[PDB]
Amino acid sequence: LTACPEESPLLVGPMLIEFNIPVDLKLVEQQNPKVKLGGRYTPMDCISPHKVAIIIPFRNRQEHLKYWLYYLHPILQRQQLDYGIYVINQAGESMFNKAKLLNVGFKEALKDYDYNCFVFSDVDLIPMNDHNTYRCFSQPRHISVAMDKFGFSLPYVQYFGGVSALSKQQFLSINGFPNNYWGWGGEDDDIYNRLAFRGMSVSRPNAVIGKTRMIRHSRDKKNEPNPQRFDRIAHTKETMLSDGLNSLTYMVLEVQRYPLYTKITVDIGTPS
Amino acid sequence: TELTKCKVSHAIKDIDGYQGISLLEWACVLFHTSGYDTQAVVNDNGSTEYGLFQISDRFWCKSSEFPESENICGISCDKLLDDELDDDIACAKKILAIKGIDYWKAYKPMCSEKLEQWRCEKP
Ligand SMILES: O=c1ccn([C@@H]2O[C@H](COP(=O)(O)OP(=O)(O)O[C@H]3O[C@H](CO)[C@H](O)[C@H](O)[C@H]3O)[C@@H](O)[C@H]2O)c(=O)[nH]1
Ligand SMILES: O=c1ccn([C@@H]2O[C@H](COP(=O)(O)OP(=O)(O)O)[C@@H](O)[C@H]2O)c(=O)[nH]1
Ligand SMILES: [Ca+2]
Ligand SMILES: [Mn+2]
Repeated sequence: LTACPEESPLLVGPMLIEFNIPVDLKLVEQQNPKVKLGGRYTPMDCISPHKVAIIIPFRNRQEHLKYWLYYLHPILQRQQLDYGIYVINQAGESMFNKAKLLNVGFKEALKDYDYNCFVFSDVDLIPMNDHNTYRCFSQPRHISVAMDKFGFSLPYVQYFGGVSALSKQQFLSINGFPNNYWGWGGEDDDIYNRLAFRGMSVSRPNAVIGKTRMIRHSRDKKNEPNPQRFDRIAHTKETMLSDGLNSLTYMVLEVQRYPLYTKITVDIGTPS
Repeated sequence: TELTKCKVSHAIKDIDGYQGISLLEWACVLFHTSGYDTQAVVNDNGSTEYGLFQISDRFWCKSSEFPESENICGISCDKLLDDELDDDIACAKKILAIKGIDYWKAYKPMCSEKLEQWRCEKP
């Protein structure tokens, strides 16, 4: 077989995204017969050059995950991606650390397959247009550019939160993500700062193509706004060399392969 | 209530240029500080910060948790959780005059460049 076309012919464009009707993962599996154990899918039709590991930071968000899988599996297949879904579940009940879990996902996904692209996605964000491709570009990609909670517009030009995608090389280039941001906020700005220091710019689809919905939700206990975030973001240039992939330590407590995803439960320690 | 950049900019027009901080800089600072949420309430190591400006009960407003606060602004912190910004602004100006812009930690890292995106063109 030959290479998949540059743009998939299966795309439908805008989609109605709602979280009213209950989701039954059993149904989801049925509706997605081509997805293999561990939430892996490869085009049988053509050869995709996009080997994508989709990494979701996670803790106590199963209901959101259901909706995420219900909507994304069909979308990702239509995008003709060779992908795998990884939910990185933080064990314990100490402060949440989104970015550290994403680093864990990078390392763990690499043990399964020769991935060349990593999509990092909050568990509650669903794209509204399938032309917003969940893959890597020549520069780091910010995907969730127009969220409904922000009135469908980028909150600030340096915003890199929500859903982003870095090639294996781009991620390695910045020594991955910081492991030192505990609690909510700032870690995405630190990451933006790292990409900028390595001379990269942020690639983004336009606001129409990038429309995204976030399942409405209250704030999680143990992920309160981080008081040190603004001070940390100011020092990214110096700390990125010592805090990242090269300094990541964690313990794997469980690896679960379900038909729709791989869920890795890990102990990533506590604020130090 | 989560306000818009322009709703905020118009409400705080008064503050423009005060102590040398422009409206463009304030629009940026307030977005990162409270997400323009007039009801924002956040803890910061033993104290609590309120509203659009995240004014703290440590020295600036009086909360029930810390009645003995210096309460420099001379106001109940609950007055900082509504949609009437005149008192919030008056308090912020006292912080700016006394402590200065450094009070707002987001200013330096997030609002030192690319200030043009923060402009409100609504007449
Ligand atoms: O208890 C928790 C806390 C967080 N998360 C994961 O962390 C993501 C982000 O947390 P929130 O949804 O509560 O955060 P925000 O909705 O306020 O989202 C934004 O702010 C975060 C700030 O830390 C990130 O930058 C995130 O990428 C960006 O979309 C979640 O979606 C989810 O994937 C969990 O699974 N469980
Ligand atoms: O691809 C999948 C993933 C999950 N599940 C179902 O979802 C449940 C819950 O998984 P979770 O990790 O949230 O619960 P745990 O198994 O750890 O109790 C499973 O037990 C299954 O019944 C499923 O049917 N297909
Ligand atoms: Ca008020
Ligand atoms: Mn969210």
